[PDB]
Amino acid sequence: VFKKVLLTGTSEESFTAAADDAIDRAEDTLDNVVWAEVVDQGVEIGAVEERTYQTEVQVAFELD
Amino acid sequence: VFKKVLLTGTSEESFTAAADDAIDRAEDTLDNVVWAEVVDQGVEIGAVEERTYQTEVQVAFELD
Amino acid sequence: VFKKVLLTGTSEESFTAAADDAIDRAEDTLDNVVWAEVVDQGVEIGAVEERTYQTEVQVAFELD
Amino acid sequence: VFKKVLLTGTSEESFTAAADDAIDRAEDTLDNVVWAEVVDQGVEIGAVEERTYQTEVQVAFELD
Amino acid sequence: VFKKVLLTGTSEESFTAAADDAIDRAEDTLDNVVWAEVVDQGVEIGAVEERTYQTEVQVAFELD
Amino acid sequence: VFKKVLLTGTSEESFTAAADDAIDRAEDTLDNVVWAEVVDQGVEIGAVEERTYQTEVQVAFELD
Amino acid sequence: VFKKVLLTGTSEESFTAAADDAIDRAEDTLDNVVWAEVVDQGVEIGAVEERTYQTEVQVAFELD
Amino acid sequence: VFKKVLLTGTSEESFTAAADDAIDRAEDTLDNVVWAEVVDQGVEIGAVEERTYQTEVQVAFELD
Amino acid sequence: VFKKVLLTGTSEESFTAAADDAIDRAEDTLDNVVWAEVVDQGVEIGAVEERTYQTEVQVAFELD
Amino acid sequence: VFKKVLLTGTSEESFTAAADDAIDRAEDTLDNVVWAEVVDQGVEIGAVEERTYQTEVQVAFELD
Amino acid sequence: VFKKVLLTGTSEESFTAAADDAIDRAEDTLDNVVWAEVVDQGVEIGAVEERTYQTEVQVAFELD
Amino acid sequence: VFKKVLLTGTSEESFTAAADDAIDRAEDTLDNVVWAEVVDQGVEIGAVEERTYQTEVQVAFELD
Ligand SMILES: [Cl-]
Ligand SMILES: [Cl-]
Ligand SMILES: [Cl-]
Ligand SMILES: [Cl-]
Ligand SMILES: [Mg+2]
Ligand SMILES: [Mg+2]
Ligand SMILES: [Mg+2]
Ligand SMILES: [Mg+2]
Ligand SMILES: [Mg+2]
Ligand SMILES: [Mg+2]
Ligand SMILES: [Mg+2]
Ligand SMILES: [Mg+2]
Ligand SMILES: [Mg+2]
Ligand SMILES: [Mg+2]
Ligand SMILES: [Mg+2]
Ligand SMILES: [Mg+2]
Ligand SMILES: [Mg+2]
Ligand SMILES: [Mg+2]
Ligand SMILES: [Mg+2]
Ligand SMILES: [Mg+2]
Ligand SMILES: [Mg+2]
Ligand SMILES: [Mg+2]
Ligand SMILES: [Mg+2]
Ligand SMILES: [Mg+2]
Ligand SMILES: [Mg+2]
Ligand SMILES: [Mg+2]
Ligand SMILES: [Mg+2]
Ligand SMILES: [Mg+2]
Ligand code: NA
Ligand code: NA
Ligand code: NA
Ligand code: NA
Repeated sequence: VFKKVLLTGTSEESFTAAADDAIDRAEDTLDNVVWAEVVDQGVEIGAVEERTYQTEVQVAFELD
Repeated sequence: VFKKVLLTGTSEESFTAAADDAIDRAEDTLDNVVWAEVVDQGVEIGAVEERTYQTEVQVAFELD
Repeated sequence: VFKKVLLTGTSEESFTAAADDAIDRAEDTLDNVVWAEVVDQGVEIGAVEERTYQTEVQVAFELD
Repeated sequence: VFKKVLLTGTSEESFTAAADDAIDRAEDTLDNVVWAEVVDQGVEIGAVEERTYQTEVQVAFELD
Repeated sequence: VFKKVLLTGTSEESFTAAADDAIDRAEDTLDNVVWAEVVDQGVEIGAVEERTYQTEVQVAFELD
Repeated sequence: VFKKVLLTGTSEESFTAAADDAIDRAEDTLDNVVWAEVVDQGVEIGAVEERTYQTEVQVAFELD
Repeated sequence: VFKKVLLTGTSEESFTAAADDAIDRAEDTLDNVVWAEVVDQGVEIGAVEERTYQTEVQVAFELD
Repeated sequence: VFKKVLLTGTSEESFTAAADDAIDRAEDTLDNVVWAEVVDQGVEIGAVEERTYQTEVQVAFELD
Repeated sequence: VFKKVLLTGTSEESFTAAADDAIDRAEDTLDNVVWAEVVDQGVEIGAVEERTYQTEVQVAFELD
Repeated sequence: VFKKVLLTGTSEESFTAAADDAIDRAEDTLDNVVWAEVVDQGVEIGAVEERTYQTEVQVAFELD
Repeated sequence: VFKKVLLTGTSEESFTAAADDAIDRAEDTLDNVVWAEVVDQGVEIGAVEERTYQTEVQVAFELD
Repeated sequence: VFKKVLLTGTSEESFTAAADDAIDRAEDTLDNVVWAEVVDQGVEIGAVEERTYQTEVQVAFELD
C-alpha cells in the first residue's frame, strides 16, 4: 500500500528546486519515499522580499 | 514547506459555516494554519434529521 | 440503485439558499431524496431586478 | 459580444458576500454587467486578523 | 468533521481487490472509516513478476 | 437523438457488478439502451453490513 | 428552478446542426426551454453509411 | 509576452461564425492577434427571437 | 482492441470541416476507422493569410 | 524516454479483464512495456450480443 | 478585490524564466502584483531559431 | 494535419531538461516537429540512484 502527502515546497531559484524542497522534507520524516507528482505551481510576489517559486507535489511512500 | 489536510466540515446552516467547521478542527490540532481551498460542496439529506451542508477544504499549514 | 437529476435552484439571498431551492423542488416530486452534490454556482445580474444566486446540484434519490 | 474579467472578492462574513464584493467592483467600472460564474472559493487565515472568505468569479459584461 | 487519507492499494487479481487492499489498511489504523472514493487506477507491469493492479482511493473517516 | 440517465449501481462483489446493476435497472424501464459510460466509483463502508461497491454510469438510450 | 436533460443530437452536416437536432427534440416535449450547453462532440464513422456528427448538450428548461 | 482576453462571440448561424464574431471584435481593438482557443460553446434559446449560438474563446495577442 | 491517434485537422471554412480533414487523413492510412472524439478547437490567425480553424480529434480504429 | 499508446481493451467479463486485453495487445507488439494508466471505462450494450466492458488505458513503454 | 490577467511569458532557457518573463511584464504596468498561478507550459519549436519555453500564468494584483 | 505523440522525457537536473529530452527523441525520428505541450510532471525517487525529473509532453509534428 502507498500513501501520499500533499506538500508545497518553496525556492527562490526555480520550480524544480521548489519540488526538491518538498521532497527533502518528506524524506526527513518518512521512510520509503518512492515518487512525487506535481499538482500545482505558482509564484509568491507580494508577501516576500524575493519572488518565491512554489511547487505542490503529492509525495508517495510505501507503507511498512 | 506547507502541508495540506483534506477535511470535510459540516453545518446545519450554510456552506460557509461548514467550511469554518473544518478550519476550526484544523486549528484545534495544528499550528500555523494559513489558508483553506474549497474543493467540494454537498448536502446530506437522507441520513440526518435536518439537511446538513458539507464543505470539503484542503487546509494548508506551514511546517516548523 | 440511485438516480440523479440536475437542478439549478435560485435565491435572492445566498448560494446556500439557492441549493435549498433545488432540493425543495426535488422533494416536492420525488421520494427517497438522499443527497445533493454542488456542481456549479453563479449569479444572474442583467436579466433580473435583484441579483439572483444560482446553485446547480445533482440531486440523488434512491429508486424503489 | 461578451467579455469576462476574472475577479476575486473578499468578505469577513460569507462566500456569497465575497462574490458580491467582486460584482460590486465590476459594476463600479463597467457598463452592462450581465452575469458572474463562480470559479474558485477559499479562506485566508494566516495573513489577516479575521478569517477572510474569497470567491473568485468570471464577471461577464456586454460590449457596446 | 471527516478527514481523508490518499491511499493506493494493490492486487494481483483486480481493480476491486486493489481498492479493498487500501481500505483494509485504513481500517487497521483508523476508527470510523465511512467511505472511499476511487480517484485513479493503473497497472504496474515492468517492475513486478505478475501484473499488479493499483487503485487509488480517498478514504474518509469521521473524526472523534 | 440519444438521452442519458445518471444512475449509481451497487454490488457487494465488484465495481463491474455495480455497473451491471445500474444498466439492469435502465433496461427494466427503457427501450433501446445502447451504451454506458463510467463517471465515478466508490465504496460505502460505514452505513452498511458489508462493503458496498458503487459505480456511477451515464446510461445512453436511443429516442424513438 | 431549472432542470437539465442530457441529449446527443446527430447530423450528417455539422456540429451546429447536431446541437440543433437535440434542442429540437427537447422543444418537442418540453416547455420553457431556455438554453443549451455543449458538453461533448464526436463523429460516428464505422457504423453508418455517411459520417454522422454528434453534439451532446445539457438542455436547460424552466420548471413551472 | 502574449496576453489573452476572454470573449464570447454570438451568431444566428453557427458555432464557427460565433467564434469569428469574437475574433472580429478583438481585431477591432487590438494589434497583433495571433490565435484563439475555444473554451466553451452553448445556445441561447429563451431570451432571443432566433436561437443564438455562443462560442467563448481565449483570444491571444502579442504585447509590444 | 481499439487504438487512437491524436490528430489536428485544419480548414479555412469551419470547425466541422477541420474535424473532417483529420478523419480523412486517418482514413488514407488506416483501416477500420470507427469514431472520432473532439478534444480541442482553436483558430490560427497570426501565422496564416486566412484564419485557419483547427479541430483536434482522437481518431479510434479497430486493430486486426 | 517513455512513449504511450492509447488503447481500448474489451472483455465480456470485467473492467479488469478489459484492461488486460489492451495490455496483452501492447505486449504482442512492443518491447519494454512498463505500466498502464486507466483513462476511461464504459460498456457497449446495443451493438453486441453480450454486454462488452471497455477499459481505455495509456500503455507506457520504454524507448531503446 | 483582486484581478487576474492571463499572460504567457517566453524564455530560451527554462520554464521558470518564462514565468518570470510574464511577471516582469505585469510589474511594468501594474501596481500591487501579489501572486501568479501557472496554468499551462509548452515549447515552441517550428517557428523559432531556438526552442522557446512558454509558461502561461494568471497574474493576480490587488485593486486600489 | 498535425499529429501528436505522447512522450515522457527524463533528466537528473530539471523539469525543463526533461521536456527537452522528450523533444530531442521526437526530433531524432520525426520531421517537422512544431511544438510540445506539457501535460504532466513528476519525480522518480525510489527506483533510481539520483532523483529523476520526468516531464510528459504531447509533441506535435506536421504531416507531409
Ligand atoms: Cl489530496
Ligand atoms: Cl448529468
Ligand atoms: Cl481566464
Ligand atoms: Cl493522448
Ligand atoms: Mg537567489
Ligand atoms: Mg494551488
Ligand atoms: Mg438551525
Ligand atoms: Mg466530494
Ligand atoms: Mg432579499
Ligand atoms: Mg453552469
Ligand atoms: Mg464580522
Ligand atoms: Mg484559486
Ligand atoms: Mg493470482
Ligand atoms: Mg495516479
Ligand atoms: Mg458476497
Ligand atoms: Mg460521485
Ligand atoms: Mg448530406
Ligand atoms: Mg461523450
Ligand atoms: Mg439566419
Ligand atoms: Mg460557459
Ligand atoms: Mg474560403
Ligand atoms: Mg489544444
Ligand atoms: Mg462470459
Ligand atoms: Mg472514452
Ligand atoms: Mg540561451
Ligand atoms: Mg495553453
Ligand atoms: Mg547531475
Ligand atoms: Mg502522469
Ligand atoms: Na491528501
Ligand atoms: Na443528467
Ligand atoms: Na481572463
Ligand atoms: Na496519444
